[PDB]
Amino acid sequence: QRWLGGMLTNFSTVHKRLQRLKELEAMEQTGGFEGRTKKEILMLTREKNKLERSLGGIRDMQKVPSAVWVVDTNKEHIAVGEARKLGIPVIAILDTNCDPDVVDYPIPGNDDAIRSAALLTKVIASAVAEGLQAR
Amino acid sequence: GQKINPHGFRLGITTEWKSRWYADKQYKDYVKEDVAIRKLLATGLERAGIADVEIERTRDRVRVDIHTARPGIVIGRRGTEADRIRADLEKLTGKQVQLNILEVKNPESQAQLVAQGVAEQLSNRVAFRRAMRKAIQSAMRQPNVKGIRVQCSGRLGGAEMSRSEFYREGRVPLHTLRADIDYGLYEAKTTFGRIGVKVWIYKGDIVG
RNA sequence: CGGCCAACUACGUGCCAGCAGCCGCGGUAAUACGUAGGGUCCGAGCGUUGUCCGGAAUUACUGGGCGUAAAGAGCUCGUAGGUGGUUUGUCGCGUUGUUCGUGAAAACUCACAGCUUAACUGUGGGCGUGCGGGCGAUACGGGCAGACUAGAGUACUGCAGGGGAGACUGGAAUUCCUGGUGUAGCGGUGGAAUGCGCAGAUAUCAGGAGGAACACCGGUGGCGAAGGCGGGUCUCUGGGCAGUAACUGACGCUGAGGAGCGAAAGCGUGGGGAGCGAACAGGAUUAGAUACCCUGGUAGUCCACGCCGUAAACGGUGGGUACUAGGUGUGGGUUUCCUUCCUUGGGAUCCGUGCCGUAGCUAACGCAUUAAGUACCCCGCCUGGGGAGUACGGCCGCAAGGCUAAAACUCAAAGGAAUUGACGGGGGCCCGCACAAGCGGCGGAGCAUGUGGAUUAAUUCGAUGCAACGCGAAGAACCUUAC
RNA sequence: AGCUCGUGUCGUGAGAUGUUGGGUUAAGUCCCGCAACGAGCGCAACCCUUGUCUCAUGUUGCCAGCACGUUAUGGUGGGGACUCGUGAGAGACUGCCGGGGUCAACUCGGAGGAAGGUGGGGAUGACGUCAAGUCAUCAUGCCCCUUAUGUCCAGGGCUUCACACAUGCUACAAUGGCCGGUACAAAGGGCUGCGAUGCCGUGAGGUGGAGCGAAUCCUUUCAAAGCCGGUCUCAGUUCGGAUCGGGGUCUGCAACUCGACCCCGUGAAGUCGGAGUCGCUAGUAAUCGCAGAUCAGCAACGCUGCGGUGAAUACGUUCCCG
Ligand SMILES: [Mg+2]
Ligand SMILES: [Mg+2]
Ligand SMILES: [Mg+2]
Ligand SMILES: [Mg+2]
Ligand SMILES: [Mg+2]
Ligand SMILES: [Mg+2]
Ligand SMILES: [Mg+2]
Ligand SMILES: [Mg+2]
Ligand SMILES: [Mg+2]
Ligand SMILES: [Mg+2]
Ligand SMILES: [Mg+2]
Ligand SMILES: [Mg+2]
Ligand SMILES: [Mg+2]
Ligand SMILES: [Mg+2]
Ligand SMILES: [Mg+2]
Ligand SMILES: [Mg+2]
Ligand SMILES: [Mg+2]
Ligand SMILES: [Mg+2]
Ligand SMILES: [Mg+2]
Ligand SMILES: [Mg+2]
Ligand SMILES: [Mg+2]
Ligand SMILES: [Mg+2]
Ligand SMILES: [Mg+2]
Ligand SMILES: [Mg+2]
Ligand SMILES: [Mg+2]
Ligand SMILES: [Mg+2]
Ligand SMILES: [Mg+2]
Ligand SMILES: [Mg+2]
Ligand SMILES: [Mg+2]
Ligand SMILES: [Mg+2]
Ligand SMILES: [Mg+2]
Ligand SMILES: [Mg+2]
Ligand SMILES: [Mg+2]
Ligand SMILES: [Mg+2]
Ligand SMILES: [Mg+2]
Ligand SMILES: [Mg+2]
Ligand SMILES: [Mg+2]
Ligand SMILES: [Mg+2]
Ligand SMILES: [Mg+2]
Ligand SMILES: [Mg+2]
Ligand SMILES: [Mg+2]
Ligand SMILES: [Mg+2]
Ligand SMILES: [Mg+2]
Ligand SMILES: [Mg+2]
Ligand SMILES: [Mg+2]
Ligand SMILES: [Mg+2]
Ligand SMILES: [Mg+2]
Ligand SMILES: [Mg+2]
Ligand SMILES: [Mg+2]
Ligand SMILES: [Mg+2]
Ligand SMILES: [Mg+2]
Ligand SMILES: [Mg+2]
Ligand SMILES: [Mg+2]
Ligand SMILES: [Mg+2]
Ligand SMILES: [Mg+2]
Ligand SMILES: [Mg+2]
Ligand SMILES: [Mg+2]
Ligand SMILES: [Mg+2]
Ligand SMILES: [Mg+2]
Ligand SMILES: [Mg+2]
Ligand SMILES: [Mg+2]
Ligand SMILES: [Mg+2]
Ligand SMILES: [Mg+2]
Ligand SMILES: [Mg+2]
Ligand SMILES: [Mg+2]
Ligand SMILES: [Mg+2]
Ligand SMILES: [Mg+2]
Ligand SMILES: [Mg+2]
Ligand SMILES: [Mg+2]
Ligand SMILES: [Mg+2]
Ligand SMILES: [Mg+2]
Ligand SMILES: [Mg+2]
Ligand SMILES: [Mg+2]
Ligand SMILES: [Mg+2]
Ligand SMILES: [Mg+2]
Ligand SMILES: [Mg+2]
Ligand SMILES: [Mg+2]
Ligand SMILES: [Mg+2]
Ligand SMILES: [Mg+2]
Ligand SMILES: [Mg+2]
Ligand SMILES: [Mg+2]
Ligand SMILES: [Mg+2]
Ligand SMILES: [Mg+2]
Ligand SMILES: [Mg+2]
Ligand SMILES: [Mg+2]
Ligand SMILES: [Mg+2]
Ligand SMILES: [Mg+2]
Ligand SMILES: [Mg+2]
Ligand SMILES: [Mg+2]
Ligand SMILES: [Mg+2]
Ligand SMILES: [Mg+2]
Ligand SMILES: [Mg+2]
Ligand SMILES: [Mg+2]
Ligand SMILES: [Mg+2]
Ligand SMILES: [Mg+2]
Ligand SMILES: [Mg+2]
Ligand SMILES: [Mg+2]
Ligand SMILES: [Mg+2]
Repeated sequence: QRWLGGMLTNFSTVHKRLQRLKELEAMEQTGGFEGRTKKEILMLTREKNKLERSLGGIRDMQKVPSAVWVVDTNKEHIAVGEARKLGIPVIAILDTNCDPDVVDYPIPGNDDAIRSAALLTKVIASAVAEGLQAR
Repeated sequence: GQKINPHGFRLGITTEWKSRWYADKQYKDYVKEDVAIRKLLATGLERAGIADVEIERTRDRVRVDIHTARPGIVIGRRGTEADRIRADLEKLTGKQVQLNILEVKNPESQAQLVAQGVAEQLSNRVAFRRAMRKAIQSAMRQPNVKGIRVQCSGRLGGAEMSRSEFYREGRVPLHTLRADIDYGLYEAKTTFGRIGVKVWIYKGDIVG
């Protein structure tokens, strides 16, 4: 949904907010809501919504990636730029309007057609599942 | 002027009085004796920084409380300094007085003690840079305290001009009356003149 | 012994006395002045001064640029010179192909050796980077001795165009004149008055006269080498583009000096002269206007013949050639195919002209096949800012003037792009008794205190717009009280 | 209401981003997309007072309901049923609805409610600027006097005055001055101080002195404007009070410069005001009183706060200042 600028490059900053989000989950699961004023209760619920909506993957990655896979690089230039800046290998779908040197292992296809996008994502997910069984 | 004393500002809610008694008849003499004894304590005792001075008085009895980082030199193992202080008190005729000595739990978390330490370092040879680096790091070593600022004004290094420089680290809500602000200041001595040191200490907040 | 630049403190005078190679150092508390110590460098020498090279790639052949900092001449034609599109043939004059043959001595560089080692010199080499003739080579780099054509030109058919010159001609508008009608104003600016009217203005109708220029089409469009070029019509003519490729078969390019064209203004002669409009009069504003504003209007603006030859003459970029990703419009011409064969239909091709963008270049803005990209050929221009595009001299011009183009002295900077504030009589969106609608006030007079200014032996001192002034003074016969 | 920082990215470098643009808010308040992610000083909130209700709760304070007063009134025996005062708690959070809104912030209208969209006012001054003010609050480096520029009183002047500016008071007169009658406040001070009742003074005040370290006693039962009655018929005036002289009180050793207050005569000046200029958008403006305070008197119309009577308008940013 949302790509935070340099979250992979600037990981020491977002590690603190992963700590904060885990702490907030732990405190919320306890059940303490009436101990705070309703104004800050509403504020914390809103920030739960915001951060949960904008942050999905760093909850589960923690230990930083080894490869980065991107769709529609001309709009997603930020991710691939950070990937080359950090030296992480890049695998992405290049359309007719994309720079070929940006992706280390290009995969020709369409980012604009849901059929092709879903099929390519399913193929790569099947490859990942096969590797996961193969460990 | 820029800012009023935070202690005076939040004196009504979060902080408490150091001197507590009631007088209508001779209150001028009560306060003049108080200020006289506090001046003599400040003049005589400089080796040991007196963090706080507190007195409570009923009728004739008066009980003075002295807070210091360490009591070893404030009160001797035999009591020479205590005897000298009692002698000064009876010379000003403070009638029957009982003294209490309390040592602080964290010397680096109190405004007056760190201010006196920085003042001594600046006075002898220590440069303001390294002095404030050491003070700030010793401050943030303690977990309880969160936000720190220290400021100095005057002639720094003997130059013929006035430098006003400060360092900030953490959260110090001056405007928030709930904030627990510990204020301290001292006037350091130097060959070229005098320099003032100003410090604010934030330590949590209170609800209720 | 401030930073450049290995070496700091105290004492003495403070915009004085003084230092200094660049920045630059003293306006009572100087590591920069003078003296002390202390340390640094060097040493029988130590510094100052002057000349020469280096850094200075700061005269750039190796090894610089010309968009804005210094520079593309205004642009063409073109002489002398410099440089050439393929392959078909000798001599070897640009040239390397090896050898013998000179390179005086001395010096430099290598090794040896002697003065005890030192300068000094003792011996033998080696070095002695250029030039002479005899013998042996032919790939490039030239003339010479023969053929073809990928540059160029011509030839056949079409093409669009404000390309240029002369002549003829059209309408609208302004002004003026003549004649009606028609009444007291018309013109003017932020406001008014000089201006024309009551002798008949303005307005309006009819007619005529004369001069300039062509509104729409008309555009970031066409042409020209560049200045520039547009009412039609005729007359003559240049340049450019596409296809067939018939023919010429090294004719190509740029071009120092030289010569021709050239915006506006200016000059001579002789005509023209409606509108516009330097100069000059008045009226207006301002303390002041010899300007901005208003009313008038003489050169000029028009024509013919000559002249001067300068513009921010800009794409601030010379021309020519070959190569290097695209997208979106316009103009001109050839073709082919959905094919109605109507259609900016679709495709191919060449030329011209706008916009945005890669890689790349650039200090940046930015350029980006119509390069500032990567190169080749030639030509002009620049070496810190003033002086100065000026004096003298030379050339042209009848003159105004134009071209060629210095030196002394002075400054230690002047300049190009870009970042951020501040300001704005630059703009948009917002705030407040800021205005608007308001009551009550002060500024006219008594009061009772405070402040400047003048007297006295003192009239203590401090605060002088916002943010001082019934302020410290929220209490003067002694005190306060400092004179 | 803006001011910054850590990581990252672009350029090479000053730097830039974050802090931009759209919507919204009193505000860097919030939301949308973006080489930004976040954090700090800010801003709002937390504090005091003020607006309501409930509980707790009756004396020196009030009196619903009972008795004694008999001219002096809760004055007296009695009581929390209310204010009175001070504790705890509750109550404004777009709480709910309709419409616009990117279905998001937010806005207008509507019901409840005391308040509606920070209810009102305060304390609360981010980085910095003016080398801003203060060596006469205090403390201090340097220089200067040390037999003086030190100390003490041989008294005086800080207040002198041909004139200007600055901020106030009282007015310029009838919405008034004066005279008589007459009802409502808050808060606060008092030990070498507040000072009752009483007597004498026009009145400053004098004798005398109860009650108080203080909801009690004194600051009068805290009043003034406010209401009724009478005069003035618009005059330099019954407005207006200075100036000067004549007589006393008060603090004090001693009132000439150089005090204040009380009494008399004193009768000048001035009729809403020149350009320009100030403050005020709800208890506000405007007007009338009281009190903290320094003090022994006093230049006390001042500063500060406590009160009383109490308006008008906002069509909107084109112009002036920030
Ligand atoms: Mg040195
Ligand atoms: Mg050195
Ligand atoms: Mg000195
Ligand atoms: Mg030495
Ligand atoms: Mg040299
Ligand atoms: Mg070369
Ligand atoms: Mg060069
Ligand atoms: Mg230039
Ligand atoms: Mg040029
Ligand atoms: Mg020229
Ligand atoms: Mg020739
Ligand atoms: Mg030969
Ligand atoms: Mg030979
Ligand atoms: Mg030879
Ligand atoms: Mg020889
Ligand atoms: Mg040599
Ligand atoms: Mg030998
Ligand atoms: Mg030799
Ligand atoms: Mg040589
Ligand atoms: Mg040749
Ligand atoms: Mg042939
Ligand atoms: Mg040909
Ligand atoms: Mg044509
Ligand atoms: Mg002609
Ligand atoms: Mg006529
Ligand atoms: Mg006419
Ligand atoms: Mg004419
Ligand atoms: Mg042929
Ligand atoms: Mg040619
Ligand atoms: Mg040529
Ligand atoms: Mg030529
Ligand atoms: Mg030439
Ligand atoms: Mg030439
Ligand atoms: Mg000619
Ligand atoms: Mg000619
Ligand atoms: Mg002309
Ligand atoms: Mg001309
Ligand atoms: Mg002339
Ligand atoms: Mg002529
Ligand atoms: Mg003529
Ligand atoms: Mg004219
Ligand atoms: Mg004119
Ligand atoms: Mg005339
Ligand atoms: Mg004139
Ligand atoms: Mg020129
Ligand atoms: Mg031109
Ligand atoms: Mg040219
Ligand atoms: Mg070329
Ligand atoms: Mg083309
Ligand atoms: Mg590139
Ligand atoms: Mg570059
Ligand atoms: Mg481009
Ligand atoms: Mg080109
Ligand atoms: Mg170039
Ligand atoms: Mg000059
Ligand atoms: Mg010149
Ligand atoms: Mg000459
Ligand atoms: Mg010339
Ligand atoms: Mg520039
Ligand atoms: Mg700029
Ligand atoms: Mg307002
Ligand atoms: Mg107004
Ligand atoms: Mg006034
Ligand atoms: Mg006045
Ligand atoms: Mg003074
Ligand atoms: Mg002033
Ligand atoms: Mg003021
Ligand atoms: Mg006053
Ligand atoms: Mg005075
Ligand atoms: Mg005295
Ligand atoms: Mg600001
Ligand atoms: Mg980088
Ligand atoms: Mg953002
Ligand atoms: Mg910002
Ligand atoms: Mg920014
Ligand atoms: Mg930006
Ligand atoms: Mg904002
Ligand atoms: Mg914030
Ligand atoms: Mg706040
Ligand atoms: Mg009752
Ligand atoms: Mg600030
Ligand atoms: Mg200052
Ligand atoms: Mg002084
Ligand atoms: Mg001091
Ligand atoms: Mg002193
Ligand atoms: Mg005096
Ligand atoms: Mg005095
Ligand atoms: Mg003033
Ligand atoms: Mg009166
Ligand atoms: Mg009365
Ligand atoms: Mg009454
Ligand atoms: Mg009496
Ligand atoms: Mg009177
Ligand atoms: Mg008058
Ligand atoms: Mg009158
Ligand atoms: Mg007026
Ligand atoms: Mg009044
Ligand atoms: Mg007093």
